[PDB]
Amino acid sequence: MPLVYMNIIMAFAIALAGLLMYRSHLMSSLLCLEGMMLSLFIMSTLIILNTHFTLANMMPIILLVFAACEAALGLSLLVMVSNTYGTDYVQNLNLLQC
Amino acid sequence: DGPEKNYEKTMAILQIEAEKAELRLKELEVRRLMRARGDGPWYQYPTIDKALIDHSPKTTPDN
Amino acid sequence: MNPIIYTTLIMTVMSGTMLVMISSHWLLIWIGFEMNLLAMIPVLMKNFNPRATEAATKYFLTQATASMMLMMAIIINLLYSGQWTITKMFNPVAMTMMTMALAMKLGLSPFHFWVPEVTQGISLQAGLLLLTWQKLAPLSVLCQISQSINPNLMLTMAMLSILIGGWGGLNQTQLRKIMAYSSIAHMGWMTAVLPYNTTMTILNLLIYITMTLAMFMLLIHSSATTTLSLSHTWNKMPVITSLMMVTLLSMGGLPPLSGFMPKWMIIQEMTKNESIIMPTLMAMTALLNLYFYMRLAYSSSLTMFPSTNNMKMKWQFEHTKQMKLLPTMIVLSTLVLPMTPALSSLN
Amino acid sequence: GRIASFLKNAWAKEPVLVASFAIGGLAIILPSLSPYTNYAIRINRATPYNYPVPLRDDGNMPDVPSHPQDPQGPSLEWLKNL
Amino acid sequence: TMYIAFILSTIFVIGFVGFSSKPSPIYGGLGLIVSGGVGCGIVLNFGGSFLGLMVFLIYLGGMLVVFGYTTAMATEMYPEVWVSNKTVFGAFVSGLMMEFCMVYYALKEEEVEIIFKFNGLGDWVIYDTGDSGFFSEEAMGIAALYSYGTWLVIVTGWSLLIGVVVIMEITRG
Amino acid sequence: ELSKVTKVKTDRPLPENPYHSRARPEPNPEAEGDLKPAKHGSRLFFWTM
Repeated sequence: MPLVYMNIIMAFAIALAGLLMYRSHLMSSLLCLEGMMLSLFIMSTLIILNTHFTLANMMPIILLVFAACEAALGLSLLVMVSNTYGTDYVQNLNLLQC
Repeated sequence: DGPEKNYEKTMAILQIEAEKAELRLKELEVRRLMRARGDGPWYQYPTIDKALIDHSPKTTPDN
Repeated sequence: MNPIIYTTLIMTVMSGTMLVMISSHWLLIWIGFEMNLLAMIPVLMKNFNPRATEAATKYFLTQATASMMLMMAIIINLLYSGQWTITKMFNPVAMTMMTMALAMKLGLSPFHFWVPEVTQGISLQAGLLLLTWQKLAPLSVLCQISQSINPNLMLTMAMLSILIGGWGGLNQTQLRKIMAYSSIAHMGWMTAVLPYNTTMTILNLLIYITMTLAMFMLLIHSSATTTLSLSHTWNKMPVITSLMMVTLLSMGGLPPLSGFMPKWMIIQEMTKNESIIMPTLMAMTALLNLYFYMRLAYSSSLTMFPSTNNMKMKWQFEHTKQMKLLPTMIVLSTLVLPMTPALSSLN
Repeated sequence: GRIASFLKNAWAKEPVLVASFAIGGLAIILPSLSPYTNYAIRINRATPYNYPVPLRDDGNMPDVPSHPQDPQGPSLEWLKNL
Repeated sequence: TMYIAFILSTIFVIGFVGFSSKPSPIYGGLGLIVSGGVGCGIVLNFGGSFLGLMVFLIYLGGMLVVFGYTTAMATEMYPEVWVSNKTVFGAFVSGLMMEFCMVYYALKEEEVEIIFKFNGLGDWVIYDTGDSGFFSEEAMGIAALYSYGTWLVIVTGWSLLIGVVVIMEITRG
Repeated sequence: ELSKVTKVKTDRPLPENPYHSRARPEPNPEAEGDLKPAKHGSRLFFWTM
């Protein structure tokens, strides 16, 4: 595979690792989610353009649409946590155990 | 009843059960062979339908 | 929440699952998963509580990670095959990533951690949907790609799921957490036979769905979320706790109850493929699930606990809400063992 | 009666929405009730984006135009007069 | 200039490391901005003008609403940068080192197999020699969404409407 | 008029295998005659029917 594919896959891996490794804020986790979505968009777009899969050129746009839908979901959950706790700190999500 | 009634019933039951056992072994072997080869009506995992291919003049001559 | 809006959200969850179970394109399967998550989050948060918000956030995070991994696997499979159809995946790395994503969606251990928390956070009405309907789409996807599934990874996940579900269920006094761990164990049981025979997975899924529907509807009919609160139900309504004991015995996998059907058929299919250690270990580990079910049966019906004085007023009133499917779900989950040869209809 | 009161009240309090629904409503109904939508379709088909690949002549194609500009074949004379 | 795409992809990875180390979300915002712009550049270089401009435009608008929230929810009295916490700086340095190591291994060693098999030649090689004619093939394929992809349009529209409904239901208390 | 599809009268033979395709694999055997009931019903353990 070309090195650009390697770089994009590595970017997706880094974003996934970042999302899996929270520090304090829930906003940064949503940032890592959006980064993974962007990396997947770039990967799919390069694949479709390279193979001239004309009818599949609409796939990245749909991916982007559902990506920002998930982003809006995350933002709404973020505001509710902040309203219920004052901060978006991931440590406040502690009532539910095990 | 007579002692022969149970005798004949036992013979019929033994015949049926032996046929069942032989059929079960046969079914196991048949299923194993069909899964290993995929040349029978079972384990026919689907493939791409060739009716989707567009056999029409494209843009580039080399298709 | 407006009832019209709630019905639209429920229909959107169902339409997402039907899109996953109906499409032939990977992009549409991922779209159905996304719609399921989008319409499931507010359904999780129908009753606004901080615990409900926490459950919704955790579920959203887990399902988002799983969907990202699934889409990455789809993209890699397209890259190495140029195919979008749901078929024999042509890349081992993509297959592994997709398996991890689908296990995370199902809650198979070690991706089990969110299930006890999200189940406890949400109400019984939402918990029933989460533990029954939300298992259809990933299981269907796994059944469609069972040929390409690496048997070792799936079997390890199934065995770990059973072990962890049993162990987690023993230390739980909250009914919802017990149900979540039992669900984890049963999901492990279902996914054990995926590489061998998917019709047994479908049978186990149907039996588990019936049993969990019966249990959750009985809990709703008793309005009980803890062992102590459920214990009082013997005084007001002994029929409910007796049926709950019967359903718990069925969930334990004790013959002649219906819960013996899936384990029996799974052991049969796994022994047909010369696997004798794994089904034996699974059967032995089911005893932990049977243990906590029996403990609940003691606290609920087999033994009577102290009630409170105020139950005298509750004795006079009769339940208004009527779940029409509860008797059928109880019967199908307890007395269907004489009907196993009906397995062929699932083929 | 009630419709006239509603429309007069609508255009007196929120005239912006009245225009938008009227304009939006026309954009859905008018295209169906038009004789030029078919012409719009024909124009798009008429435009030769890709090469018109010829077909082998077997001798039994009466209407297929084996020619530079002889009469057989489709004609764009309708578009010229449009 | 024969490796423009590779340079842009390296900057993509750099930005991903930048917002993956989790600085203040404000700084993660510009990290994602840089990553999106460079990805748009890559897609433009591969012929995806509309697609690259589309990711650029959408993420540019999306990160703005994130910035609005960073100042409303994730606002720390002392917002942290990549050189403010040893954890954040460690993550940033580790990501940069990983990227540099993999780039060096891929370049100096032509054939590299970390998980997949990557070839060290330039990305220009894989390009096709065909002629699209009077077409923007990406644009035509994308515009086929309204003619071929009616089902996709229906499902996406329904999902967006249900998304609006879900947002309103979630943010109501 | 320059965009119309025309007939070309050539003499070169029409290619028999333009794709240079291999021999298509033999299809699986296709079904059989009428159905009859299972020998002894469902042969599942102790079930006689």
